[PDB]
Amino acid sequence: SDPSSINGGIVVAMTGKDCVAIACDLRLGSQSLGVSNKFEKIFHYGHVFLGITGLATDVTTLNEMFRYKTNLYKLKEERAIEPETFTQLVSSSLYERRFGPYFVGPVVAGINSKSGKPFIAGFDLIGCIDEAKDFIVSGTASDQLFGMCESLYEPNLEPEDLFETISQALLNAADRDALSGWGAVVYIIKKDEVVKRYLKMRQD
Amino acid sequence: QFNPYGDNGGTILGIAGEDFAVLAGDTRNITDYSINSRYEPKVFDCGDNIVMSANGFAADGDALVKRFKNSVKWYHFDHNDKKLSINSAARNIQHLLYGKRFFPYYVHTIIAGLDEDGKGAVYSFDPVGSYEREQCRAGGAAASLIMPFLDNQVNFKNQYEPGTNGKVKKPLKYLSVEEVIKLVRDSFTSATERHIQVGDGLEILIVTKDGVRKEFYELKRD
Amino acid sequence: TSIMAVTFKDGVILGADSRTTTGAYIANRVTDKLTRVHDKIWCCRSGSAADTQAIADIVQYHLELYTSQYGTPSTETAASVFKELCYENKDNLTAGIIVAGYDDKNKGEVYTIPLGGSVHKLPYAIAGSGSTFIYGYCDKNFRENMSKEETVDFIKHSLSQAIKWDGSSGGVIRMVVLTAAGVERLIFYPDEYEQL
Amino acid sequence: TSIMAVTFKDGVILGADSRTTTGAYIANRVTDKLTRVHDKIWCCRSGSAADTQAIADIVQYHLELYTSQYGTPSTETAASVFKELCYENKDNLTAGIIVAGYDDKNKGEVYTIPLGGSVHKLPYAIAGSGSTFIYGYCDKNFRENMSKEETVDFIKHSLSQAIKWDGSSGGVIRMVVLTAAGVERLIFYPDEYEQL
Amino acid sequence: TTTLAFRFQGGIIVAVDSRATAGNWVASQTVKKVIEINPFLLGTIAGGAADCQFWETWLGSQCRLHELREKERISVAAASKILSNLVYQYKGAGLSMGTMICGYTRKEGPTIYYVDSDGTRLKGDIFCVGSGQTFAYGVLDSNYKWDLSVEDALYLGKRSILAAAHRDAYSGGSVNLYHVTEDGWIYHGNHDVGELFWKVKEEEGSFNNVIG
Amino acid sequence: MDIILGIRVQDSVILASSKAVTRGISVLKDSDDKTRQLSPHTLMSFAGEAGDTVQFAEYIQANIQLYSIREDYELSPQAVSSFVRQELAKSIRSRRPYQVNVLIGGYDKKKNKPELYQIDYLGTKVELPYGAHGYSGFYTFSLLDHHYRPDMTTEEGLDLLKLCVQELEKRMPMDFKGVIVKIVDKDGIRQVDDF
Amino acid sequence: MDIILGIRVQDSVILASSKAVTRGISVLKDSDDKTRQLSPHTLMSFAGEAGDTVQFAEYIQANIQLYSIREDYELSPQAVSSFVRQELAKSIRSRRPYQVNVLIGGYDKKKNKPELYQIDYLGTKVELPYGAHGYSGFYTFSLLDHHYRPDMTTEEGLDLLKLCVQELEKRMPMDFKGVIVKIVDKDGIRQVDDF
Amino acid sequence: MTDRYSFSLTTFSPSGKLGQIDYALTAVKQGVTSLGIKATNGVVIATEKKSSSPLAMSETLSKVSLLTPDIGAVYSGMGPDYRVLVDKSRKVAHTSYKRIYGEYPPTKLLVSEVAKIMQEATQSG
Amino acid sequence: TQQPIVTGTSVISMKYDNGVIIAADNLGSYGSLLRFNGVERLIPVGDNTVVGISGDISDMQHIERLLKDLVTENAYDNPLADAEEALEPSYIFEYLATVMYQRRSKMNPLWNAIIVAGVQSNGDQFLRYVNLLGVTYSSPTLATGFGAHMANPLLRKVVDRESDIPKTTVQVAEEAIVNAMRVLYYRDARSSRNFSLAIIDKNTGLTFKKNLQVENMKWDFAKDIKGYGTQKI
Amino acid sequence: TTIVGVKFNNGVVIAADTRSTQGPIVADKNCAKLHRISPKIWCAGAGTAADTEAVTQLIGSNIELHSLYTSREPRVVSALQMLKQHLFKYQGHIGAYLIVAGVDPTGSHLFSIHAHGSTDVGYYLSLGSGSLAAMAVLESHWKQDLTKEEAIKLASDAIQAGIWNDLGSGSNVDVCVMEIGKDAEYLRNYLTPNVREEKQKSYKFPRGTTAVLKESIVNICDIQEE
Ligand SMILES: [Mg+2]
Ligand SMILES: [Mg+2]
Ligand SMILES: [Mg+2]
Ligand SMILES: [Mg+2]
Ligand SMILES: [Mg+2]
Repeated sequence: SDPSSINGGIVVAMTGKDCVAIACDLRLGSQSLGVSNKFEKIFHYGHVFLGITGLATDVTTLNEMFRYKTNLYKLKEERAIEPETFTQLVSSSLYERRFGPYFVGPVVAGINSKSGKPFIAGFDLIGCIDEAKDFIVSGTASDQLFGMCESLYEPNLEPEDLFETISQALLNAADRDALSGWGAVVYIIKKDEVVKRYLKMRQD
Repeated sequence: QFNPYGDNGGTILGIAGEDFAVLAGDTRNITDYSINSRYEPKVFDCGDNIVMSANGFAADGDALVKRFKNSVKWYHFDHNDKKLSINSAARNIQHLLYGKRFFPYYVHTIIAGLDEDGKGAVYSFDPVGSYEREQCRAGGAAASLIMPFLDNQVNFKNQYEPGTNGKVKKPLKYLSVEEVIKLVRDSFTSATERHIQVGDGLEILIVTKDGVRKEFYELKRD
Repeated sequence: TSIMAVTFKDGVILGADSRTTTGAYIANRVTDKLTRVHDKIWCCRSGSAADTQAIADIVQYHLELYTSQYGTPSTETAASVFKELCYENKDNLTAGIIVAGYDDKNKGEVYTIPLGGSVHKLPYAIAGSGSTFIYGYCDKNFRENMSKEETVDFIKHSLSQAIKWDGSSGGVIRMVVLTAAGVERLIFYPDEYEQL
Repeated sequence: TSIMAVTFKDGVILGADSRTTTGAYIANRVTDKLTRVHDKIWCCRSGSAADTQAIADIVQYHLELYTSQYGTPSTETAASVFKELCYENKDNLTAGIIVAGYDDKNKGEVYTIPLGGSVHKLPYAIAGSGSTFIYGYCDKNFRENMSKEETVDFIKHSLSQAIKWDGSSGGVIRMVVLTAAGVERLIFYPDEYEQL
Repeated sequence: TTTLAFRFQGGIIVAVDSRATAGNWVASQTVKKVIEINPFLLGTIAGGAADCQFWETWLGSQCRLHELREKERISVAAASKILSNLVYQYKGAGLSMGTMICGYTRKEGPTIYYVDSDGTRLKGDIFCVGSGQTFAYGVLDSNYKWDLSVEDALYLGKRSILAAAHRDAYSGGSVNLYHVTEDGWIYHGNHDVGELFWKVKEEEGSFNNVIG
Repeated sequence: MDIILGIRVQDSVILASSKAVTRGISVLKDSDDKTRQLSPHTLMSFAGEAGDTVQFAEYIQANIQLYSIREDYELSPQAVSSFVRQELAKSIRSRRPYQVNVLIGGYDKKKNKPELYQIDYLGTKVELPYGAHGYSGFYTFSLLDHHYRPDMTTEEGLDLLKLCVQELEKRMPMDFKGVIVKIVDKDGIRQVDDF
Repeated sequence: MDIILGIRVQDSVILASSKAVTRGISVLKDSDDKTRQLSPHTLMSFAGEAGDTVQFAEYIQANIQLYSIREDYELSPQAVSSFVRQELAKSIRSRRPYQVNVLIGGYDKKKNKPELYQIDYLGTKVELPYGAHGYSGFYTFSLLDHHYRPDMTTEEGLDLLKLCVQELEKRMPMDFKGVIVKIVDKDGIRQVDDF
Repeated sequence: MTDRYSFSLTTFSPSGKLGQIDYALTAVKQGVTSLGIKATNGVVIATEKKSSSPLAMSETLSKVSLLTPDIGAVYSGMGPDYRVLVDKSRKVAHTSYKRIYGEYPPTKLLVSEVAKIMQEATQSG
Repeated sequence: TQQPIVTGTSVISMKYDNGVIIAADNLGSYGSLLRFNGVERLIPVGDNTVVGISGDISDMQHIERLLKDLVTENAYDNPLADAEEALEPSYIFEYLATVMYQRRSKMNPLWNAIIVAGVQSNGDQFLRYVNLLGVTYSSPTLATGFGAHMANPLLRKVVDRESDIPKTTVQVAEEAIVNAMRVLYYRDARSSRNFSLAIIDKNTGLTFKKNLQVENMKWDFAKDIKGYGTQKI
Repeated sequence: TTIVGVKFNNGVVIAADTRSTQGPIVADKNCAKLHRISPKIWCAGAGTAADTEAVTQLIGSNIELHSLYTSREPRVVSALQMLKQHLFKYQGHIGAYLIVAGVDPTGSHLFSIHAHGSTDVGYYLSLGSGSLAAMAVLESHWKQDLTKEEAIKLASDAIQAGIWNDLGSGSNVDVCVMEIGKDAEYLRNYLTPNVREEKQKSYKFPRGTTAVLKESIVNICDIQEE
């Protein structure tokens, strides 16, 4: 019934020292029924990364929409979009459906190519921006993620330390949520290299 | 229409050690967006080296604790001052809760103490009396924020030993009372930051063979 | 319905209109809402006619049995019996009763008992659907220790206005005077009070 | 809310309380419910604050554009514009407006526009939740061709009672006097009117 | 929840998952869904946890009073009917129960009674109850034979819970196994689904869709 | 309609769809083919609300056939599945949404690979080795999880499909009157007339 | 439960009752006997709400067996059917009514006649040559109206019953997993193990 | 009424010239001189304030206009056409950019939008 | 189950160094109608306890009679009824709290919020709350209804925790209470200017103040406020 | 949320807390609730967070265009009128509750706006879930002819009452001061009375704790030359 908890799944994003990290589970379901263990929720447009939780049809639709919009942006601007600018674009796009919204919980993550500043942001379904320094959480285990992130997180973590923190935050949150799990992916993002790691977790 | 139930907020946490047990709970009491009291004790010493808390609707919580304390008193009268073991107390509480199966005590009950072999024990109850011995159990408003953290830091879930890469789990080493209290305090500090109904103060009751000891700690009052 | 009771120097006077409606139809245009529970203890009835009649009849029974054993009851005692019935059966009653009586010791007394079943001793009381429109008038014009003629004019003018604005109220203005002298009934017709 | 407008010898006076509530919370205790749509045409607002402000603003626009083309509008014309908005949009409005104005030809005039969108020209008008409690008082005490001082006392005493009984009404009693002499604002505080 | 029980040559296998949920929130991964009524009788837990715990514990008290009075082991039929008659009195009140009463006696042999809070009482050879029942039934139906060994039967019950634990979101945590013989039930341990899944995947070659 | 299954094997895609059509009290037909050929190497089965199912399927068929003529070229199964998803995603926020779930089985002639796509009425697309809609998966997925291998032959896939249908026929309360099975491979689409 | 049929022929009564027991989503059993022997020459089949059906049937069985012992005498089918009707008529105005429909097939040893009684949960009794409960009659009565004769043999009655079951298996959406057939005659009650 | 001119008023002549554009450029040629110079750390734009009358307050007539906080414009030709273009240029910087990206457009893209408006007046009906 | 008819609004209270203060206005509202202006909602029990009651007035009068009856009953066969075995605030509260919870458990509540303020035998301050649900709690400051939202914030600025109680004098505490009553008069639409205030001190005993009024009110600034935005005149 | 506005001698000040919540969960512990409509016209928002942000950006955008068109500095009455007519049109479905304050050539101004389109004038105002706690403080300490320093003290104290006593409000106090003939000064995190205490333990994991299945480099760069 509730569109934001039909398909399930989670996204979390964290800032570190000269780096950001964004991670998601791989589950797609029809309520109790597990349907897919390969449904990735993190996409990227150039060097800007976007995680999207919520109703899966809207996750897919919005990914296609922001690919559409960032491609035209690049052709006209003659440069790739930045995380700060993209965040405003995500907000504008969600609010234009104010009285018929996409049932999603987007999460922007990336490093500004000019300033080198790590950036993360979150949104509600309607476009309200949450620009936190520390971390952003989203999905059916957001409470669990808030609890994990609040205790595990400390500022200025190195990329390889940040990986462990966000991975453990995601994994243990997903294990306390029926509609999340079935595999996980973690992106470690630096100014000019990105490493993607698939995590091993319980498959129930 | 008259609604006989209410939500008084609050969060409680029971952890069973090797030869000890702790039952912690915040001292804040609320309705809706208002604070009733910054210090309203929620975890109680019920005698016979048993500690108890009934979190949720405070009136039902107080009623249940009162009735259980009364049950301990009458257990002594009827059975020659015999000590009520934690397992016997747990079964007794099931019958108190299930007695109101069709008009439940709207609470999540946790008791803590020592079993008959001297080992740490925590029992967890649902509103209608289903129960189970558990090693670790958070209850109430911020339970969803605390339990995943405890799975990770107490039971070492999803943690493996470096070098092996997912082949060898981190060994389940025993935690001391000082180590548990750190995890309790950090759990409530984190819960206070991210949950509006949690704050003001943290009161911990520690149960050992020597008796029941109390510890109080300040929490953020916003 | 428009009802009131007013204490004055010589005792107390109860006043009421005579309209009873079923929706917009006037079922009875000459209703007597001033009813006797004891010789010099009367009441004004508002709300459910079935409920207030049933209550009044029970009170009259109680005060009759009281008198047989313990002699004449106080106005306070009568109000207490009304309250006990209205309060304990509040879920199944729609009754708004004003109790008025005359002792020689206490003189004129007025008690009002609204829907809840609470009791309020007052110098004067107003109640019924039409009372809303005369709270301002009654508060400005009431004085303590008025004469009989002044109190009759006060009640007449008050209920006249209540009747004028409240469609649920109307007909004749009935009054009952309670003093040491005895019990006097009064009636005032439309042609008299409308021109005031 | 308690609002009223009263015609008298020299013109017309608008009166109002200053309480605005959201449930039982007083959101604004110093509200100005006497609002200007033209130099000597004002109105008293009751009902939805959003609706009555939106209406008043539109009327002020209409009368401003009217004046630019056809000169000063009549009080009747202003009431008509209010009516047209309230009647045509009755399904989406909760507005009870009293329109009051002063011409030299017509002198003081008062029009009331209740929920339905109907128009009623009266010597005086009362409206708002608190008006119920002073229908009796106002009807008994109003006279035509009163002086300025008498009319101010009449409005002050009336709204004093309305405030006393209506929890939705309160604060200060604001008044606006409309005569040939000009526009005069008056204010009366709790310590003044409560002791009346 | 996923619970099953089936009759075979060597008696009865009982297998259950361990997950408890309140909505999407996983309240527990270490819940006991087999009630040890007495040393000879077992009962499964599905629907209302308190209702099953309370009344099957109560059933054990009634079974004890029976064999004290009658100086004889209560039959699985009689035990199951005490429970079904009780819940039938409460019909309409809102009890939630779906259980298998399992036992092995001389006169009956290995017997399983499905008991319901609607008052239903069914004798049968194979039963699955819970939100993941359909998944467990598939593995059971395709692999079940009467002439299964105690070793293979235990594995079949374990593998069937695993099938449900994987697909059903409200099932998982761990698998509890029991083997019911005429001389009493025998516990066959707690098996974490996380560890069991990878073990079964590798050794059996199943779950090729999942990356390991 | 009720049950529609799909399984992608080594070199083909197999779609099984029930034959029953029930209008409340009575079974009006027991030989209904719940599928449409979108292109020579792409087949779409469907299940959902009455009327909507066939109306949608034929609308998609017409559009893919139109594309085939215009470009003189067959769209890849991935391209067709994306087009179908968008129509359903467009549909869900309409005045009256299409209540239709589909499986798209196709053989990509460019990549020489079979492909199975599962799309529900909301526009939820997933590429799978085997799939189902409605309650069908609840009975069959445990068997498919166990026996399935990506290097299965067409004959082995049919045997595993028979086991799934047998489990459905045993444990489902509804009589779906058996299934029509169709195979999609490099040579095109053909029907298994005996099943 | 779902389908229960009855047919009174020349010298016996035949009751056919479905074997399926469904719990919403799954068919938990496919061999359920929806009948109880009330006395040596009286059989009662039943269908309705879960729990109530068996509770009622066994309660009736116990009462008739009690009467048999007390009087050392078997009640006539008419007497049993009247007793059953009264219990259901008493039940319908209770706090929680028995939701049970029954067929009572019996052989009267005094009159040497077979008798079939149809009683619904309201206490609506009717003596019939053939009967059914729920939707079963909608499919079968047209066949029974056509073929039935009061002088039919037991073998002919079974053939007509097979035709009724075949029509049910064709046009009913629900899979009732076949029927258990029992014959009630002068010699008592016996089950037709192959059907 | 209705705008019944739904056809182009600018069209290709046999020689391939777009007459109205050429004539518009001729009007620009008659206009007062304005210029622009780009430096390494800035840009300057300038023009003469040709006062139509000494009684007129030339301060009120602004030939140089702010479009965004970081973009400015100056013109040569018909002043009224410039004034409306500035109004459209200011609005389009918000509607087609700032309200989407939360930041002001870069010079080249705002120029592109202004150019689009001028192109449309060269082809529209 | 019922609905409240004639109602009383906020009751406010706080602890100070030697005792407790409690206050409540004298209004009995009938919905939006300010019906009864002479209702006493502070009811003293003995010389050491004051029970402040808000909510349904008919239920208040019932509770008032229970307490009056409690004093009578305590005096029966009790030579120390005016000494060692006199009624304590803690006894009076626990009795009411039992009744409130029993009544809510029978789905027929006394529709009230009650604050029991008093001083115990040993000089300890007693201040505890109970309501129609039987919910109980204690705090240095306690308030019902609107008081909870507006009075508590102001009273908590004086006594923010337990350690502030010995530092707070009766003059400071009374000043804070009187100011809170003014604030509630400004902002609660179901309040009156007239109120009662009770002080229970361990030295000077019970001081009951009737017919108090809200004074020193700020209204003058209202004259300058005109229109709702653009209006100047 | 707790937001307040306070008039003083030569201007107006607004303040707000910094807690944004998702039901009982705190989403952002340092949210910025003070929004800019124009350089010297600021406002604080409560209710639906997206609506308050969106409606102030829209009106702020139209105010800027209007300012350029008229060659005049924007007025608060213009922002007020444009906000209320917009909110009224949407009949409360845009859940924006605003306190608008600012200075302009006419003088210093303070208004409140409700979601249905009604507006109010005042010397002191408060909005949000902690408005009752804040208004209690304002009603206790406000006076006529406040100085700049007194108004900042009063405003921040009113926010604190909300922070401590209202569960929907918390963390820090933001302030913005708008004085006549001066630049408006935005004081982000004016007060910080809710810093988290140091934790009892560090939860930094040993490297290699997490089990990994696959690794790969993601190609964020464009298609390359040669
Ligand atoms: Mg699972
Ligand atoms: Mg707070
Ligand atoms: Mg009645
Ligand atoms: Mg009349
Ligand atoms: Mg029994």
